[PDB]
Amino acid sequence: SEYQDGKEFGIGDLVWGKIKGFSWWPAMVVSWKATSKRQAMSGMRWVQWFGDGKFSEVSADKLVALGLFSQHFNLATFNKLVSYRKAMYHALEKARVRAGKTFPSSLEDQLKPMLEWAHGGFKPTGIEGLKPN
Ligand SMILES: C[C@H](O)CN(C[C@H](C)O)C[C@H](C)O
Repeated sequence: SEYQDGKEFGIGDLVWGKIKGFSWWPAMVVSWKATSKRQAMSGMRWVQWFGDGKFSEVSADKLVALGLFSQHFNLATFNKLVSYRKAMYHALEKARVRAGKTFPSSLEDQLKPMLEWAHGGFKPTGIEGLKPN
């Protein structure tokens, strides 16, 4: 059906997506029917960006699994842009729920254990616990 071109990533997958002149940003792969636009060209994936809920058509080669977290987390962007910090909250919150993970109980101070768990490699489940369903 949709996204049957050999290439990686399917609907529901949490991803890092790279847009021109922007840091890697966290996203979720969605089906084209959620975007009110059009089917993705073969080799592309529709994604919805965490933090602003906007849709983009991105090459499957400009996406990586959000579980590869420390490799694409941009510490400088996290320090400069409040939107990037917001996007990290919603993205990692979704990772938490899927993982079966919970954290003891502000924004910075809520991010802290989420960031550490993500940077540390999503323990104990590892990246397998970020899958959809
Ligand atoms: C979170 C905000 O949408 C930031 N990016 C800039 C965009 C051009 O508005 C987009 C994408 C998430 O990389």
